[PDB]
Amino acid sequence: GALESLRGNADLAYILSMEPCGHCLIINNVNFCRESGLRTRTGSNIDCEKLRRRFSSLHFMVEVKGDLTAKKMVLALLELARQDHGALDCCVVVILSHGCQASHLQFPGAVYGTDGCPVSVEKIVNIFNGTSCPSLGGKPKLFFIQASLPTPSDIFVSYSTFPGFVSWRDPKSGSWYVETLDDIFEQWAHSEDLQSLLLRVANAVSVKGIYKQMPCIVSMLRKKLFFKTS
Amino acid sequence: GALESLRGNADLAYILSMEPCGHCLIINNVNFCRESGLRTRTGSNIDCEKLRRRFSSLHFMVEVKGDLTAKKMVLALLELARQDHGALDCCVVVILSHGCQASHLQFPGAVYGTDGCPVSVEKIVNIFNGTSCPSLGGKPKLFFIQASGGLPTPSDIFVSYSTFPGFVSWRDPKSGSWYVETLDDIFEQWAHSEDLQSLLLRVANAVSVKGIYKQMPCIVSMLRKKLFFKTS
Repeated sequence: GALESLRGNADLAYILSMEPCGHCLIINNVNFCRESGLRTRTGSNIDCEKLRRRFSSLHFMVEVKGDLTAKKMVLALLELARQDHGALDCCVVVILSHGCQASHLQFPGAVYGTDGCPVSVEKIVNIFNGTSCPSLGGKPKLFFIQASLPTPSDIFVSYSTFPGFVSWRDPKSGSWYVETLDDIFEQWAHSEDLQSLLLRVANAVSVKGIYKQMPCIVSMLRKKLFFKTS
Repeated sequence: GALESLRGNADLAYILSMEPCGHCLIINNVNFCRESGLRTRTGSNIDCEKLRRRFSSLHFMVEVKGDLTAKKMVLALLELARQDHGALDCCVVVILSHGCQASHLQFPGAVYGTDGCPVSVEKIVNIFNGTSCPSLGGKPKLFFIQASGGLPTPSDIFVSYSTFPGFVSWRDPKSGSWYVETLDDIFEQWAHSEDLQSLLLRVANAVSVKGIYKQMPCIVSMLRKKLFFKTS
């Protein structure tokens, strides 16, 4: 009875009642220009599709964008924020690309464009601020990253691993993070909230191989997020 | 019981068997040099006292060090990391003082020393890394910062950076921090049955509802499990 009385408590949980839930934008970068020096990302496509599928399961509108340049990425993001989220309860943004640690004020890390030009996670998040995007005002804004005064609110960012470090793959079973995220979400998204799920993910992904991969979270959420399912 | 299971699941929750739970250092900068320009964080003595009884009640060997310089803070910290938390289950660091925002590579944030010189959160978190302190390896390492004004793989680190101005009594800048007061109350009511992350969400919501043209505590986590504090 408690679980149903919490999930329904609007002061402790973000009520995800609309159908569909919101937009989910997956940006998939695999092929990098020669000058950058970034190795082709084998398997990123199997990951992409797992996620596309998963968030669809979770009732989102998923659009994928493959191989985009720094300038095109920021253009998709501005486009997304430019939308009318009025009738939506949430918004998701996934970025499957190469990355690194970047100097920041609020949100760490940067992600590479197919052109090798970086984009700060921080710049990505803010594109979704209340001024530029009042439709998502007050609503949870999630950010999933598989890499290497408009006060920011309800911003959630998960990192395949603390920026600067290594994310371990396996072109066939998929990268640990995306695979584990898909699995755990499959298992529990119906009875468990976003932060609990990411705990299982982090813990799970933490027991593989020599080098330990360590999924991150940088949150400014006010309530627990329970994904809609079926 | 669902919660009962949750609490006792070693895979889903950092089990706290020992007693005490660990060390807790609260640095409390109240009086800053005049050149700093930074005002006297009065009322902070009330905040600090509330927090030391809170973490005390949470089973920690709390130690309070007030008015430290950027260097003495780094020293006070360096010390805590030289200890052998080996038999302990978790470590806590609370920092009350003025803070300044600055671009950084690893972690965001910085707190002001009594001298007026900044100490980046990056450096604070790093001081407790696996190497410099294996004693706390794999164990939960908590950092609560309340600062108005704003290959050692990182693991089991948790940083709560609040910058919520606002007193317990708005008419009196010396009544204490509304954030602290609010967090403390939240702990008094749910610690006995809600994990760290859940407690702080309650707090986050209370803050957002309290003020609007104000930010909200930013959390950064590398925890692998839930943390149910010891409460007797």
